[PDB]
Amino acid sequence: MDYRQLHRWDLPPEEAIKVQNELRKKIKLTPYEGEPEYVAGVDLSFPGKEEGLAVIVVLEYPSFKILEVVSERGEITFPYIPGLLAFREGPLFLKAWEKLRTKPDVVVFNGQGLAHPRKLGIASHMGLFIEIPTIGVAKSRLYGTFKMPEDKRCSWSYLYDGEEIIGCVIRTKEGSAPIFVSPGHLMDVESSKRLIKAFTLPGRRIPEPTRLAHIYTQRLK
Ligand SMILES: [Ca+2]
Ligand SMILES: [Ca+2]
Ligand code: NA
Repeated sequence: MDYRQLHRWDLPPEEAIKVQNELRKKIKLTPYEGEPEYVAGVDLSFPGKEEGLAVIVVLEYPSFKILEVVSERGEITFPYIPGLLAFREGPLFLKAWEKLRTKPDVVVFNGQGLAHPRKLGIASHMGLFIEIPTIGVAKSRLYGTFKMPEDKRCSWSYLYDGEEIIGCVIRTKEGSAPIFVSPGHLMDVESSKRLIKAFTLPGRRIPEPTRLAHIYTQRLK
């Protein structure tokens, strides 16, 4: 699948932060109206240390039938730093993306989008490259404040940066920790909440696109 390569990846952390502060200006928080037909999820594993495997799975909606899996292996060259995840995982994701034949309507990443100290988590950053609506779904908080949702399925609360809403926290599974959902690019807070709820089956904590992408990262190892 095609994409735009907006900048080089081999930057020191200080310069990578500056890149984020320019790219954040380019995010578009627009509603996602209607229902998608094809939904992608992305996950990464590390079979060897600093050797990565990126997997993209494309699902049909609402059936969740698997339409495509792509993967790519490569060396990891940038350390994990909270807030700079894209510089670690972005390049290998894009190598998998170039192989993709099915064009998704929405892409879900393991990580934040808007809920990020510079408003450009990996989901937002990659959204700018691929120019398709994206959503970030994370298991823990990077940035923002929130009231803990009720321990009842579908309970949610907003994530705030002061008075600004940057995402939400959703109890997708009663008795389990919630998930952190934030819009990436061409997505807004209300739409990302609605879509992730639609993608998450009752009894499961994790939405089907990234749940299945994780399954394949483990199998392909
Ligand atoms: Ca951790
Ligand atoms: Ca995983
Ligand atoms: Na991942």
